[PDB]
Amino acid sequence: DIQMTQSPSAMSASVGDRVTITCRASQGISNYFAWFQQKPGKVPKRLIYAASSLQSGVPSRFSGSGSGTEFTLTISNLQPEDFATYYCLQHSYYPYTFGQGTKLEIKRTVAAPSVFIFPPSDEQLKSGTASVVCLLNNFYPREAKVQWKVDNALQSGNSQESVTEQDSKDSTYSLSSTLTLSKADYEKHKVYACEVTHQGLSSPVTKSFNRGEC
Amino acid sequence: EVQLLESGGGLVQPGGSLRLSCAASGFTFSSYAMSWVRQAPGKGLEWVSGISGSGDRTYYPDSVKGRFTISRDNSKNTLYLQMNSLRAEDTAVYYCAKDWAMVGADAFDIWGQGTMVTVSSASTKGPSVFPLAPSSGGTAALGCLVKDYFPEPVTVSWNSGALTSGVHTFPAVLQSSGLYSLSSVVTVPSSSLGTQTYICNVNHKPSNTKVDKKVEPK
Amino acid sequence: AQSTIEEQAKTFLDKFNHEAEDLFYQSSLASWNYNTNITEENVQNMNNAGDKWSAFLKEQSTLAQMYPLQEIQNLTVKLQLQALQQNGSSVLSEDKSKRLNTILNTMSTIYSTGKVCNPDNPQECLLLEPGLNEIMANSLDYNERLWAWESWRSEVGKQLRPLYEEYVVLKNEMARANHYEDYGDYWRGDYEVNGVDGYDYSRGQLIEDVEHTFEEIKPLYEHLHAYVRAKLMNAYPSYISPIGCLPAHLLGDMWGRFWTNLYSLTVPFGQKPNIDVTDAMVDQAWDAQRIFKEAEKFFVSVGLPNMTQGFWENSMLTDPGNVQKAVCHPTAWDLGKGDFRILMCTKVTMDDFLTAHHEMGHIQYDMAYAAQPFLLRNGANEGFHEAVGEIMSLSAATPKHLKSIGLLSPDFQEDNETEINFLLKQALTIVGTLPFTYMLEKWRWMVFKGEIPKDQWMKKWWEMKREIVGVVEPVPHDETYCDPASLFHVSNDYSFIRYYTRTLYQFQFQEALCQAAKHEGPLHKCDISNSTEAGQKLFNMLRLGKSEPWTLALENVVGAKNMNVRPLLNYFEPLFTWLKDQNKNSFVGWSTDWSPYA
Ligand SMILES: *[C@@H]1O[C@H](CO[C@@H]2O[C@@H](C)[C@@H](O)[C@@H](O)[C@@H]2O)[C@@H](O[C@@H]2O[C@H](CO)[C@@H](O)[C@H](O)[C@H]2NC(C)=O)[C@H](O)[C@H]1NC(C)=O
Ligand SMILES: *[C@@H]1O[C@H](CO[C@@H]2O[C@@H](C)[C@@H](O)[C@@H](O)[C@@H]2O)[C@@H](O[C@@H]2O[C@H](CO)[C@@H](O)[C@H](O)[C@H]2NC(C)=O)[C@H](O)[C@H]1NC(C)=O
Ligand SMILES: *[C@@H]1O[C@H](CO)[C@@H](O[C@@H]2O[C@H](CO)[C@@H](O)[C@H](O)[C@H]2NC(C)=O)[C@H](O)[C@H]1NC(C)=O
Ligand SMILES: *[C@@H]1O[C@H](CO)[C@@H](O)[C@H](O)[C@H]1NC(C)=O
Ligand SMILES: *[C@@H]1O[C@H](CO)[C@@H](O)[C@H](O)[C@H]1NC(C)=O
Ligand SMILES: *[C@@H]1O[C@H](CO)[C@@H](O)[C@H](O)[C@H]1NC(C)=O
Repeated sequence: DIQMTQSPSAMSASVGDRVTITCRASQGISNYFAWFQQKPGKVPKRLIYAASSLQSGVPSRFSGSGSGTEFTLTISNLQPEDFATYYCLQHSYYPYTFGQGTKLEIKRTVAAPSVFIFPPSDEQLKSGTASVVCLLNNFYPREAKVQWKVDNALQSGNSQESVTEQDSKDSTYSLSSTLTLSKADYEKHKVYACEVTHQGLSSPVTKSFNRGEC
Repeated sequence: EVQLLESGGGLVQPGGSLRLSCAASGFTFSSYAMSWVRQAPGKGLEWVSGISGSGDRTYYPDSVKGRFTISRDNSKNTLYLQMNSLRAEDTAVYYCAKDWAMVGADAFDIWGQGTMVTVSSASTKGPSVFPLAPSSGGTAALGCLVKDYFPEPVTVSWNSGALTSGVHTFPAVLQSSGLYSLSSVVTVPSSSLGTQTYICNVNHKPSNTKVDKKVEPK
Repeated sequence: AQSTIEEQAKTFLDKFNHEAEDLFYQSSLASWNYNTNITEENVQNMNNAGDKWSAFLKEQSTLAQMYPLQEIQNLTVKLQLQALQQNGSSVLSEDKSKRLNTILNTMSTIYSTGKVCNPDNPQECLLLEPGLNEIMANSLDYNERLWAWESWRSEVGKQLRPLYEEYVVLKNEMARANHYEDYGDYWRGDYEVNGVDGYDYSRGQLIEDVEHTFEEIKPLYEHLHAYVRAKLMNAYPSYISPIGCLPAHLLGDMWGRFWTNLYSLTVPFGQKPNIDVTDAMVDQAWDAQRIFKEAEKFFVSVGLPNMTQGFWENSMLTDPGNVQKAVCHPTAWDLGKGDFRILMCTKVTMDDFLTAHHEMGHIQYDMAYAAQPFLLRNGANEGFHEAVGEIMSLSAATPKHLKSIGLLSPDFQEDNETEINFLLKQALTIVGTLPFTYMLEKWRWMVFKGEIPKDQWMKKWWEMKREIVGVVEPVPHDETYCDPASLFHVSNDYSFIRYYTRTLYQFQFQEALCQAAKHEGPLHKCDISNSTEAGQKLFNMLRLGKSEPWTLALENVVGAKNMNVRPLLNYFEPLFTWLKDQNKNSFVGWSTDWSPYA
């Protein structure tokens, strides 16, 4: 079984930069290699098919090189429509294996998140569940750490987060963390707090409230 | 022109069975090896199975060996994939791709659109719409929570689509209970609260659920 | 699993086999319709089909050359790919290739058309066949035989010399261009095995083995040579020295390839009646039908299958008469698609009985590997087919079989003298040819290797004649002559060592099958009839074709990875002891310096 280790996993670059993605095979795989591009929600489209042969209808800025055990994909000058995920695939020996993929992101200036808090609706409480949401709006870079603190007790395993795709206008991220509890556990506690730490912040920002007070 | 097409995607119980079909047209089907390629949701791709030209030698990978069976009828120009003993890990979109011929080193180049194969014990469940009320710095945020629904998809709009600035519809997450939970928020100037009308429109085609929830200032 | 190159080669080989079966069947059918009914329409159809087949083969070769051999891990596909990838002549430029074909056709034509005229009667002119062969076979006149020999040689070889010089130079250019050392290395490549651990075999190992085995054969040949020399001294008094080599033109044929025609002059005990069962066959009103029915019964008695109804329906087993002229050379036809026939103009003679057994052995060989893929339908190497036919004919010739079949009287007494007669007649043919074959191929190898300069070709030829074969030219020959090229196989580009290898193989097989048949007496009296064990043991090898290496196939039957001489010596042991006793007061050996001229 040929095992493909792709490097790097992620990568951010500006328009015009020279970007180089590597795909390494543990053994020799001859000239049976191929690089595929995938935009979100679309089908992979082939760019190069014999480790170095360009596909018809693909701009000449894309180029492929290497052979034997080491291979390199290179984009001469980046373009707006070049922001996507790239996969390498070997089809020499059975079975076939893809790479882990490389996501090419936009590089922008650091931006700190706007934090908001929304308590559970009373109607939802009648329904039997409670969800407190803490939102991180329009930040960059993606590295951020969110901690939930209930009555100064650190909470773990009762929250889920999801992050958006690179924004089309400002290339900023948005995160939402929703914690779900029963009415019993909701009424057992007073202070619900979401503490966000991010590169764009000099000191952690804590926003909190006390159960059933104004 | 070559226009590979696929069909056979649906909902099945764990341990159930399903037979995928891929109809090929525009080329001499009988002289090309065909392959199946899947994509788990938010993960990479894998080579599910592969067949030879004269529908003889069939290869498989260690993951799905002995469970799946590829086959073809060169008469009807149709490729099949028979999958039995499905498990929760098989949830993926499946493509059928053309492969090598007989002499060149050409490979995957024409793929279909895919079909979605979800394996879950849940049946169908309509969602619930919980309001997120505002109590924050020139602009204010508000949203609506679509909870406890299955399957995909749900389309969320704001004010019939007339409000698009500051909208952020988050990808759905699959909670423990085997149901999906999605959130949608929008940011608005704090001078519009009691003035403007904010409508959460939720449409869930698989469960035929249309809900218009009014969000108001408190 | 496997690579993506393999699977592509597999699909290509399937397509190639399925396309080529029909074309080969059409070409073979056309050549059959020609060879049994010589008309112009048939020859034109034959040449059309042959050109079509050759064009298809060259197209498929040039296509198949694009699959890189090194990445194939399946031995059968590797063998088929190697067979298809052979460039052959194509690596030559166009003009020299045309010249090479021209010189080949010129040599073949000049050989097949040369006539020598009698100076005493310049209106009488004879070609080699049948005139020169009849004279060299039946004449007892020393001067007439010498005249025939020298006229044939000094006529045809003088013309053949330069054509052969250019043939050598062009063939060496071609062989070197196709990544070989020389054309002799190309020829020895037929025996190469490369890839199976423990069964490999290089091209020089063949030379080593051939020399090692001729060393062991030498003494029996020396004693036979001494005996024949004495008998010829008795036949041509005052012309032969008791210590010298035999004059080359007194050996029984045009070249000495077989000493068969000396039996009438060398028979040990002419008082005993000869076992010629022709009259018994003739008096029982046998026909070709009965002969072939008996051969079929023999082959079925050992566990092999019947012949197909198509064989009995489509074969031509008798002369069609005067209205329809045909080629009467006995041939075994593998037409493909399971169609098998035999073309032979059989007479009611014991020799034709034996040759019917031989040809039916060939046909059984062909039938046994029919299920193999196309390019693997062939003998393990070039010697196996003839070895199988010859062991069939040996088994059929034993007196026990002739008695059991009812053509020989049950009260025929087998003395110890009829056995010595039979063994001497066998030896004149079988062992007499081995030094000739070995020396001819040694000379060819040395010439191709560039070890014998052109200005001493005949010098080294006759030196080797003297030293190895014990034969001396009756008149001196300078470098103008080209006596080796006066033989058919030399002037027609055919390898020759196959006969040596087949001579050893046939006695290996006979030993194996008689040991399997629980035979107890002397080996030459062994008849493997009614031994299903021997039949199965032989079929296990027959079925392989060229799929497995020849070393493994030979081991499957005899248990040895290499050629062996002890079977032959065990076959001839009684005759060996009889000669050793008979030569007690005779000189054994020969001086290389005496010549019939001074
Ligand atoms: C080598 O491969 C053959 C299959 O290839 C077939 O024969 C080749 C020589 C060539 O003609 C190809 O195009 C053919 O398709 C293997 O034989 C097969 O073995 C499997 C497993 O037993 C069996 O199902 C098939 O019947 C076989 N094929 C045929 C035509 O009968 C063979 O096993 C391979 N060699 C080794 C050592 O495994
Ligand atoms: C056998 O021949 C091939 C190709 O020979 C060429 O094509 C023939 C039809 C004829 O026109 C020849 O005179 C030509 O030279 C050889 O393949 C070549 O190998 C070399 C080195 O391995 C490589 O550089 C060339 O590109 C190859 N040519 C092609 C067309 O692929 C092959 O080496 C010869 N010998 C064998 C197979 O043993
Ligand atoms: C093989 O065995 C068979 C036994 O049936 C032999 O056939 C007999 O041969 C004797 C010999 O004279 C005849 O008298 C019998 O009439 C034959 N019987 C039959 C049924 O044909 C056969 O001859 C043996 N093979 C050889 C080569 O002798
Ligand atoms: C031989 O060919 C001739 C000429 O075509 C034909 O008349 C004759 O019938 C043929 N004979 C046989 C036996 O086919
Ligand atoms: C073989 O031919 C003989 C000849 O008569 C016949 O008796 C026998 O049945 C045949 N056997 C087979 C298997 O065809
Ligand atoms: C045959 O036997 C006789 C008498 O037993 C004997 O004199 C003779 O030498 C023998 N022949 C041979 C060739 O051994």
